[PDB]
Amino acid sequence: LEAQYRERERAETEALLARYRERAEAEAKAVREKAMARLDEAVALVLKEVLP
Amino acid sequence: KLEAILSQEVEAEIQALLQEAEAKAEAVKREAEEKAKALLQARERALEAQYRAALRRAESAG
Repeated sequence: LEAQYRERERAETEALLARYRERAEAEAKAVREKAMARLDEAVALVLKEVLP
Repeated sequence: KLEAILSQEVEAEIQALLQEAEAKAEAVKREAEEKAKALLQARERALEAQYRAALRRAESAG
């Protein structure tokens, strides 16, 4: 009973991780693409603050 | 005459006894089935907890 309970959690706790890995890199990707299209705006904001 | 039959009046008292102890050899087995069973109800719940716990940890990690 132990044996098939330990093998129950293992065969889910690799699948769950594997799937979380797919989501981690898409949710990294989901902030990069927003940022590079709201880019000229950061640069411009910073500039007008380093000429003082 | 009772001679051989004389012995069947004992074999009937000493058959009453032997059935009273096969009414204890049943009771003993009842309690022992209800024991063996309960050791696996505890086995079931504790493992269930350790599987609830193992997936919850692995979600917070994920």
